[PDB]
Amino acid sequence: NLEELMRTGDYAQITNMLLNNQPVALVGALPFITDSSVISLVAKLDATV
Amino acid sequence: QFDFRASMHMLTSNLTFTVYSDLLAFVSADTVEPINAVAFDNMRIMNEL
Amino acid sequence: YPSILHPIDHAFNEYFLQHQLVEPLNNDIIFNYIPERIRNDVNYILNMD
Repeated sequence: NLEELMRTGDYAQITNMLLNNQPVALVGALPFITDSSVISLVAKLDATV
Repeated sequence: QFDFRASMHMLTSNLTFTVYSDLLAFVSADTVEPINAVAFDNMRIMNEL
Repeated sequence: YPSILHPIDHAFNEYFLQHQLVEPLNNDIIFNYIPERIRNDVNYILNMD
């Protein structure tokens, strides 16, 4: 829960999951970048954010 | 009398190190928003809001 | 290193060498240096960056 994460400010769990490549779902109203480039998808840019 | 055998010693130490005084300077400390601060009972310190 | 020293001078210098006040410093030591009740307080986010 991104709201709980922002409220508490403790990033231990999220850091551990991101560093260990553990599948997760960050839930919360988020803005997103719409990308139509196939080359960007091949480059796997979405995983670098 | 000066005796070379009795005066020749081998002094042993470390090659190098760095001594630090302010340990707490190594800690990045942040605090939650004051609105969200909780007391020992996990409830907010001021609940009248 | 070799050294030429009087036995008294050697005694003093060897005591200084053998009984240095410096201890190894690591992030665990600094973390334990923080008061144990502030490390357990959720209102404070402590990190070792």
